[PDB]
Amino acid sequence: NLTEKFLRIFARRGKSIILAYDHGIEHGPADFMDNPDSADPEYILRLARDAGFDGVVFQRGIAEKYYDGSVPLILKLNGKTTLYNGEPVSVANCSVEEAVSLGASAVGYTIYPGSGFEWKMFEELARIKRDAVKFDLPLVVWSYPRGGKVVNETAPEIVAYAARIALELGADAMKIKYTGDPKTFSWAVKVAGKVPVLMSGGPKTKTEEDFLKQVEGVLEAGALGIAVGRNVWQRRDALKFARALAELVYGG
Amino acid sequence: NLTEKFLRIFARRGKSIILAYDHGIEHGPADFMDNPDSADPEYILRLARDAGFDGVVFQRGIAEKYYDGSVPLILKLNGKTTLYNGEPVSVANCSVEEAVSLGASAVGYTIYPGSGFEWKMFEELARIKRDAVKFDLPLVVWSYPRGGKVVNETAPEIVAYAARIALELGADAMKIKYTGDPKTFSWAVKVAGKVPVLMSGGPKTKTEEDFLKQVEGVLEAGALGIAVGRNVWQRRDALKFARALAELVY
Amino acid sequence: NLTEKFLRIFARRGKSIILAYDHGIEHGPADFMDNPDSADPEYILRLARDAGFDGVVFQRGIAEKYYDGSVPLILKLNGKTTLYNGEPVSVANCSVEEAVSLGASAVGYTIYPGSGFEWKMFEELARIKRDAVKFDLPLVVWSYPRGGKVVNETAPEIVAYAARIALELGADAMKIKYTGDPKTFSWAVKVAGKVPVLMSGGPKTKTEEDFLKQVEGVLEAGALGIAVGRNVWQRRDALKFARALAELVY
Amino acid sequence: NLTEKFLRIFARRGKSIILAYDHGIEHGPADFMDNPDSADPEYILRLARDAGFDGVVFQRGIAEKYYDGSVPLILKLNGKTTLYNGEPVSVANCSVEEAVSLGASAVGYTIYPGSGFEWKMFEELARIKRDAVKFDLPLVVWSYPRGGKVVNETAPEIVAYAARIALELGADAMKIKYTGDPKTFSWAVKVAGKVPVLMSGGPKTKTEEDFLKQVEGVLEAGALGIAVGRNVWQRRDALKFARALAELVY
Amino acid sequence: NLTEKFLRIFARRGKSIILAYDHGIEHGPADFMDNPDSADPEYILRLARDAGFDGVVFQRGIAEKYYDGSVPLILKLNGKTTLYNGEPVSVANCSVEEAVSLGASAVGYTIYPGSGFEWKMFEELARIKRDAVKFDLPLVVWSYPRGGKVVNETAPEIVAYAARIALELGADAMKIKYTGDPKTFSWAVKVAGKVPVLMSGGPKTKTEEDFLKQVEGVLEAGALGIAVGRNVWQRRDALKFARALAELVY
Repeated sequence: NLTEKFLRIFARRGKSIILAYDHGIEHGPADFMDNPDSADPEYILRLARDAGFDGVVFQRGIAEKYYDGSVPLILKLNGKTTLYNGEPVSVANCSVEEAVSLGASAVGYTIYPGSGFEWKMFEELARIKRDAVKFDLPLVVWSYPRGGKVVNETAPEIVAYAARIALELGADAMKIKYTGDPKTFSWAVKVAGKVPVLMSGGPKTKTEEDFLKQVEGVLEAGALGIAVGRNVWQRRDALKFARALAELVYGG
Repeated sequence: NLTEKFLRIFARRGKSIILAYDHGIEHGPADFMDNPDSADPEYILRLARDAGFDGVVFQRGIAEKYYDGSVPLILKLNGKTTLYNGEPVSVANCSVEEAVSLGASAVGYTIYPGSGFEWKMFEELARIKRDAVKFDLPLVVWSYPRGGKVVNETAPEIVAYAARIALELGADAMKIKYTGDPKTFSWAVKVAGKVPVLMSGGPKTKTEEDFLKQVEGVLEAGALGIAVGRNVWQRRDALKFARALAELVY
Repeated sequence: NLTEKFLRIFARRGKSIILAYDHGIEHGPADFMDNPDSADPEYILRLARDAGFDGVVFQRGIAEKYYDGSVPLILKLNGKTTLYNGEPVSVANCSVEEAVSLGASAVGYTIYPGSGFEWKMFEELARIKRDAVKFDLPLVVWSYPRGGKVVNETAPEIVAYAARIALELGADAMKIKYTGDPKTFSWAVKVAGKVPVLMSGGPKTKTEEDFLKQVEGVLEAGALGIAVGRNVWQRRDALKFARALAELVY
Repeated sequence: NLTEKFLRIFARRGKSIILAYDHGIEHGPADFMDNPDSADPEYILRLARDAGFDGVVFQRGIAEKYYDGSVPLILKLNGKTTLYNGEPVSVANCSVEEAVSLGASAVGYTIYPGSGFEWKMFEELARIKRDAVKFDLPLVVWSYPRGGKVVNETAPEIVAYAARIALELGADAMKIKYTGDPKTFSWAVKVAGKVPVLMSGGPKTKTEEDFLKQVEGVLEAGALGIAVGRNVWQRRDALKFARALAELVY
Repeated sequence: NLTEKFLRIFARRGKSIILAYDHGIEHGPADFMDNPDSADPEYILRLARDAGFDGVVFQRGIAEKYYDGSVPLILKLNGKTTLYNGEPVSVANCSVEEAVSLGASAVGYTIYPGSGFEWKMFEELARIKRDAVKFDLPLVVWSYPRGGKVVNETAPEIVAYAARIALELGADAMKIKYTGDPKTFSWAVKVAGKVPVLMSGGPKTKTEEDFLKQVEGVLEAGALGIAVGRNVWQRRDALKFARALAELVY
């Protein structure tokens, strides 16, 4: 049972905080400027360890050059850029077998339900899923409806659709966007059934209290925890705020 | 003879009812709200068992997390969403070999004849058919003409085309849309020849009686039975209505 | 020499009549209504045997469910529908190895020279040809220029091009459309060289004598014979007319 | 060194004349009418033999049915038609391994640099080149920039780009269009380096003297020789003229 | 550690100069006219060794026909032409296994982040990276954002994105465009982390001092060095200027 394996490694305290760090390919380095140490993967590993978080998310190149075994790794297999203008598509740049060789405890893959290329990602995810089972690595699916008929990615019905597709296609855990309130988010959590749900972090909020309030709602809705990037490492008080998130999530 | 195998497993009584549950990927969970337990695959397996139905249809993810061997399983290999806007296409997210491993007694695959991508699904179906034969699992084809010159999906000439194509491509059983009357639907059943036909369920009808009359016509036309989803599990009286169907079909 | 094998099996008397029955996927069942028994493949095999024809053409599904070894079989590997609107393309839904398993004495494949997808069909034919040689099954190519710059499919120069392409790509026998006169059709036959040419039957003619006169012209032009579908099985005097064709051709 | 092998087989006298005969697929049979024997591949082999030429170029189908080992063979692996209207593309209809079995001493492949599909042919050529090395058969590249920014294909800078691309991708010999003058053609020859260059024949010229003048310029420019089709076999005095070309070139 | 192997072979003195020579396919031979010996790969090898440079970059054809082991070789696996008008895409014409056979010490591959085909190059780069690791050959990525939202290829934010992408995808070393000042270029170097950066050379500058000042900025920003093509071999004083570059960099 790969969901059970995921919970043992990444949620030993009953809830989970993952520090996401695929931003270098997805958005590029501009956002690293507010807190420049954030461009150094070594800083990121130290932050996760010092805040007592459960894991980090790296692309293959960062894992090969920097990963040191100090915190559990989710190897994010696909990536795309914001420079791209076509229908949303993100293809694998790494195999599951290679992810095992790089020290990963799980693999990650993004889908964009609704995209004109939704079929390309479903076809490839099928091969990745089959390999994840073969190598006994849990599959974490980032489910982000985008393209086609999608006009509001945080609409209650779109987030609940995101959650259900990830379950149907074989995710062992998933990452989805927050709706902005615990009632509607609790429906997304419910339709995901046995597969745990992590809140996607998002752009840096206006105040720390805005983000902590969103986290409180996610937990109230029955989610497993958060996968946070910018709202930790883009802050100059990254470590102090990370430790406040830990107390909210693990203590609450 | 995989048609004979299909009939032994899914139609021991001479007719068949399958509980379809691929909705979560195909349409998303919005329809689960009317009867909120319908979002729970465990609740769906109990309903099939308790109503005395022949089978359930799950995608790979639901089968892996929830299937427990209690009712025969058709593993639906491909899936698409209603968020998608392009030419109709649905690709396999699971192999026949993996279906066998998940406890399947048959495999399912949707084609959309007429689509700009009709070739992509015929190409994949060729591989799935070869594997279904190799692993001795019957192939059930959902045949839904869509795109291209198709305007009315329930027109008699379109449903008959859907049925003939499924036979020509190697289906051991098929699922097609009802025409709305037994005479035209009997032509589709005829052109399917030795391959049995199941009626696709469709959106929840205005009354329970509206659906019962549809099923009556389907049986009069010589079809094997029904593959029903929403017209059972979207109802708050799901089990009661499911037992009325069983009495009708069997 | 796979042409020699083809002639031994399908042209023992020196000329050939093949009964074509891929119409269920290519056009759908609409035309079967004229002579309803034509929707039953069992009836098709009976017609072929009782007229003394040389072979039949089936898709994999039909061959799997109905072929009984009583008349030599050409297994048609690709198929498309008329519901499709894109640039013309037809992909294989069956392999040569599977055709051998179903009892085929030859395999068939359609190309559409000029299509925006002409590359896709040439790439797949290459794989099929290689397999046909490996399994020692003659390859019969239906050569139907369509799409791109093709405006009149029965123009003398288009039919000659169709014939030559089939030869160049490795056809062991071919099937092309009639130009409507023996002089221009004799040029298509000449440019096909050592590869024998079968006339494509086409839509049902206004009278039986119109079709017989086409056949007379085809034989005058030096063609091996005819692959006929509708002009036999769409008629209620199917057997009687089939015997008249056998009289003329043999 | 596959260039040295190519020269030993196809240029024993120091220069080369290759009789090209892929016209049947590339342009169709219309041009065979002037000298009707040109439609017959046997006549082509006799002509190359009687004239003392170095080789012939056949597609796989012609080689399989007609090639008799009497003159060295280049097997042209890819082919497209003039009926096709999309971005220029020509895919392989035969493998290198199959070419070896059919008696080829070399393989041929066309690229269209600048095409929207240039990537598709470069991707396939990589596979063909790897196999050419594996089977020890020289690779002859027909380099014909077409599509994209290309307008006039005989412009000096386009023909030089054509020659350089063929060298860079791994050609052991190449075939390119003439610029119409020896000075610009010699720059194409220079940037091709160690890889020898054959002039592409082109449409039949107004007079025999026009063609002979072109050949004189190609030789002055330092090319290896010519790959001639129409300008030999489209003539009623084909053998007489072919013998005059032999006297000039050798 | 393949970065360490790259540094040992191509940067033994602590900084690196590579002589790039994929121009023949990427741009064509027009530029070779200014200094005509530049069309001859033997001249390019002699130039790199006489100037004391660390390496040369060749496509497969040039390496097969001309490489002699005299200077370390980076085999550039993909290539496209300027004749092409679509969304930027460049596909492999050679495998890592073949590059090993041709004497390569590293392999090169270009990506165009932002292109409508960015996925096609990421998917291929995945297989190349896997093979680079298997055969123990460093992977050098040319990262040139182009297409999509990219409108200024030398903007600070774009060159930093180029560098970061190459790190994320598995490059052991990278080549990117200069921003025009050392402060913004040092941010690109920083975000590349442990992966060394080479400056892409570009079109011939108006003066030698314009290029020398760029190279001075590059070194000030902390880059490993330069991969120069035109700004050396397009000059009539190629060797003199190459020796001045070496004095500055080493």
